[PDB]
Amino acid sequence: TSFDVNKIRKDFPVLHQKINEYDLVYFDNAATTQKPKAVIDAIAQFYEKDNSNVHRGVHALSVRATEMYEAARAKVKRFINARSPRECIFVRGTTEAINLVAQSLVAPRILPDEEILITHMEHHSNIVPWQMVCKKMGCKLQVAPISLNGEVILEEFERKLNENTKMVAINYASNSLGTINPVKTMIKMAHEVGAKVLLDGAQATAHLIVDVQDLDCDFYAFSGHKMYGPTGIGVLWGKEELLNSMTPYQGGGEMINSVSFEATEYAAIPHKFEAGTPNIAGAIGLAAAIDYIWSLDLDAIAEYETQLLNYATKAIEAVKGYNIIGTAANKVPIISFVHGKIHAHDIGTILDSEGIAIRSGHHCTMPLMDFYDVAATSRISMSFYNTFKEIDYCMEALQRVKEVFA
Amino acid sequence: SFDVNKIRKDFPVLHQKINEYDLVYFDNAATTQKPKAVIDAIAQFYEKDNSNVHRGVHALSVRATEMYEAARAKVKRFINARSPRECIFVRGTTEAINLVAQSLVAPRILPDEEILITHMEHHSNIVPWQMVCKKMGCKLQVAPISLNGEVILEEFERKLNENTKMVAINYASNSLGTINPVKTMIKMAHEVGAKVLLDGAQATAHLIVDVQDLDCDFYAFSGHKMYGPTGIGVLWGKEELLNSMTPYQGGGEMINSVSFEATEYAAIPHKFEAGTPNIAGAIGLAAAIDYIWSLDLDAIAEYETQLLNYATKAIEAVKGYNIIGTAANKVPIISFVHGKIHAHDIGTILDSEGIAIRSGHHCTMPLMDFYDVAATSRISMSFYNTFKEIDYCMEALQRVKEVFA
Ligand SMILES: [Zn+2]
Ligand SMILES: [Zn+2]
Repeated sequence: TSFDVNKIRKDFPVLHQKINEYDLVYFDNAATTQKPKAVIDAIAQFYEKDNSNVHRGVHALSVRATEMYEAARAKVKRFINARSPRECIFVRGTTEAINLVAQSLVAPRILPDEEILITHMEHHSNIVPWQMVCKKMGCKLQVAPISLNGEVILEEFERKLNENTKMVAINYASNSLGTINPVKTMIKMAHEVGAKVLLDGAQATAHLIVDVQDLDCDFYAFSGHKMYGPTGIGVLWGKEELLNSMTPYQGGGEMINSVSFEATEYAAIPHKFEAGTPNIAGAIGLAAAIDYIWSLDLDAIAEYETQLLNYATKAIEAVKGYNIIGTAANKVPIISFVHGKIHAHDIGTILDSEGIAIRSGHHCTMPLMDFYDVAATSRISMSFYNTFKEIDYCMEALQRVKEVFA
Repeated sequence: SFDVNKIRKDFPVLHQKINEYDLVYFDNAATTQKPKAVIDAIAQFYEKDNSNVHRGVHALSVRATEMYEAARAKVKRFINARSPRECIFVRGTTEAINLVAQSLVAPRILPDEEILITHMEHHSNIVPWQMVCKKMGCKLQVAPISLNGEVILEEFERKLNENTKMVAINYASNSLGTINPVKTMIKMAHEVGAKVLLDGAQATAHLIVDVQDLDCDFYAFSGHKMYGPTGIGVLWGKEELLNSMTPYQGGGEMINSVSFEATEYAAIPHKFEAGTPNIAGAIGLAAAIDYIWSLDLDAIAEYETQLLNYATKAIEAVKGYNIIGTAANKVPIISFVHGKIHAHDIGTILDSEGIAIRSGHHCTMPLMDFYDVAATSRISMSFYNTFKEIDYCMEALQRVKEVFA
């Protein structure tokens, strides 16, 4: 490979520690990612130099901080190829973004004879908000099936679309399976029946170039902490005409133009959807994460992460006894797997005893676990700072897990 | 006896110039500055411990989860909650109030039933209730204030009736500085069966919070207004009430089980924390609580009262400026007006001399209407401000008078 992972790993202080006698091997990136020094420093510098509240200020630090905050929004626009920064809303995370759409677009409009369509592989954060709407409003949640290899069955997705489908909310890349779904095609199908389409981009945004104009999604949601940025910050993007037509979500300061006891007038987007003091430092840290990603080049990241995924896929199958769940043709670098006798929890615990961090559980996809007739899977989820040597060590530890239960 | 010179060394942002002038940061009611201990706690988390929390098997996840739940426990101690389970992490006071409006009040309140607030509420303790009134048909009632900036208690009591289901009241005012007699008001509200939320966004930086003694049913505050990071705040509520409320946001982490046939929700507090929480913000907030405790809130209050008294006398001695909000009990905030000079010009010219204040409506437009002004200028102080800073501010305010002589 041409990707200088040894140099890149120097940017991530957390990677250089031991877990008892063992080097940390951080293979839990789908749960959250580690941060480069550039992101940590951007947050610290904000508090050390520029901190003040944003908008409607007169003084120098407030003026500086406000332009830094709106500059972060503009960088988000460039990062996802939005038409305008006013379409880019700062939230806590993907979960809040989806709840905002569910309550501000769908709940005030959907009728009892209408439908919301999702896929079987959704994360709970792209299931529960829609279940809440259906319970209150009487509409039906429909679920498009997947095949055993972890791919959406496109013919059945199309069959579940109809003139009553008003909202389609679909996973871009799966945190459990790794599958990258053909979302541009799925969006085109959904638009043919008149539905609006939200993409859950929590995993995809760390690994692929996001272009919301090319995809033609109506909404796009992602989380900063899953893409090398701080916790507590995420983005809801939506088409301007839709966001304008939606009701506000949370109410209070900053999202109004005027408040009286006789009338309240709301602000224009994006501020319409940012109630109260925003997570100013989180937005600035997210902008630093985007700059960091761009400095590595997303094409270079994707080439290397493909090499990691291919190498680990071949290596875990060569260990013998472990079966991969999720073998789609297009994947982000995630491998879920099971053993026919050894419980997922024991795999994860024993791997951690050798410094290796994975996730063993349902990965917030309990309906997927049900589909695969398993209680849990174990999940290796990699990033561009992981290495072939780490993969080798992980496979040696998985062989020792077999030997514990020989 | 308060060693402000030593404390100021903890706040790196204070040590800079705005053009040729030392920064004088008098905008603490908008947001506060952070001590190195808080900045370092956030950086150290990302440098050493970062991982997602709960349901993890590996060392960093276990460490991060213990740190996150320990932060919740520190919040409990900080406000004297009965249990950490009652303490919910949100983005800020605004989100906390929306959560209660949507999860307690909207699913229960009937048309013509009433929500009672005071005239001095911040917009974040007005708009959520207006949203519920518009959708559910209930009625928003407003308890009046007197010209000195105090709640008129007799009229607050008069506005309470058998149909008052929710009372949401300011603890300390970001615009006036007033500290309201919330323990008495809560007793009055409970006599008619109402639940009471306290907006503690300003009070929590300046007073010892004891939710058990106040007997409020909910308490909301923001980390960034009490020396902590942005993006983190707290909703506290009585356990029995939180258990009876519907969830607010839905998704990962706040469930026990999800299927397409049935979804079972987690117990409090996790019931109300959907998706990955702001883990680093909670840890930074715990560092802010530790820092406040290291100074002692009794000592902070004594010194901040000295600052307020000194600045109140000094600005009245300048002549030409009138204080808005002269309550008997105040946090260290002075809003003021001039009869001819616009607030925007006061704030702009003060900033030209390095002095950071706020000139505007302070998210209390109905208060501005009550006082028949469009805006006020606001000095809002913290324990790292000094008498010399106050002197310089007043000299700058005299120069403003001379600009428009
Ligand atoms: Zn406002
Ligand atoms: Zn979950």
